[PDB]
Amino acid sequence: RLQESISDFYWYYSGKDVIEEQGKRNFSKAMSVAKQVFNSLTEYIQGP
Amino acid sequence: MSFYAALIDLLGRCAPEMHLIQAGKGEALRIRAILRSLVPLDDLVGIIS
Amino acid sequence: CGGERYLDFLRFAVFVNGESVEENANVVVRLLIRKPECFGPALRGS
Amino acid sequence: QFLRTDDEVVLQCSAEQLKLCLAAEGFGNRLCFLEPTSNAQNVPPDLAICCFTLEQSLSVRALQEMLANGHRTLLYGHAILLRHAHSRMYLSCLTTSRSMTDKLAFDVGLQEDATGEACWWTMHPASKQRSEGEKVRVGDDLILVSVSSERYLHLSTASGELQVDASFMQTLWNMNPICSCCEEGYVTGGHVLRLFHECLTISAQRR
Repeated sequence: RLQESISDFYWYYSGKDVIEEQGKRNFSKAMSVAKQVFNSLTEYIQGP
Repeated sequence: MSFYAALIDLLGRCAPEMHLIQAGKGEALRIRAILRSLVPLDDLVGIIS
Repeated sequence: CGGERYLDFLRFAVFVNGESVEENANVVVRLLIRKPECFGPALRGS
Repeated sequence: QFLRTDDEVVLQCSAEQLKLCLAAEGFGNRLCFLEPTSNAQNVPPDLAICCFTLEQSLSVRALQEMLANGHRTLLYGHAILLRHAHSRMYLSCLTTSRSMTDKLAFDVGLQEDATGEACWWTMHPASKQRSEGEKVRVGDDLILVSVSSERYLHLSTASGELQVDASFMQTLWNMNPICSCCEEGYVTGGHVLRLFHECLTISAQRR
């Protein structure tokens, strides 16, 4: 559900050239929670 | 007649504005298709007269 | 008589300061056509 | 067991209960009609004009930057572009109205152009069993909505017999996969073919 939600944010900006200030603050948010969940994923599998 | 006075002027006040029709906003002109599609124009003319 | 006590509300929901909004107008009419009984039945027709 | 791109399907409905496949002629009679298939035992229906390949499938915002501008499986809440496999053109929702009763029910026909205005449809899950993001399984109930008109491809029972139209009534639809990616040098159904050993002709009352 995060994966499509970040991908459709790309398609809105895939036509635009530059990115304004508020566009990045949103996109800074979604990856900061994405790095949290991949790290929380791998601790389910860091042990073999 | 008062109820249909309400169903009409609601959709008039949901009509997309003219400056967005000058641009090619396909979503905004999709709605302007639908409201014009619903109502026949000559029905209004007997009401307006 | 009873149904007219909602449209006078909703005509304040999309029209403000003598201007129409966009984001509410594009979602009231998408939802108003899911239940076509909500229109008056003479045009749902005479 | 799951649907993908570039594999023909056949839209069939259900109405006693009776399964109506959806076909259209093309090259003359650009509109679409229905054809039953529940009585295949006494009369074989015609599947020649019912094949439909899914040659593309995008997300909702994904085609938005196609319009201003190999085998991907597909989900609910995606968009879809059907192709009529015999006539090599695309299904769409048309401008006119074959209802003539102020029903605001649009008529479904075919289109030669590859413009993306009315050629596209979005699917939706029927109940709350599945939802957005899930794959379409084989044999699931679907609701198909226009992109340009935002109406539903539904069967209509009002004007005498049955026909298909785009208006504000939702109708369940089975997608029913008919032919996936076949291997080369082998035969499947729908193959036009010859029978040598010298052909198997008829005469040009020719029986």
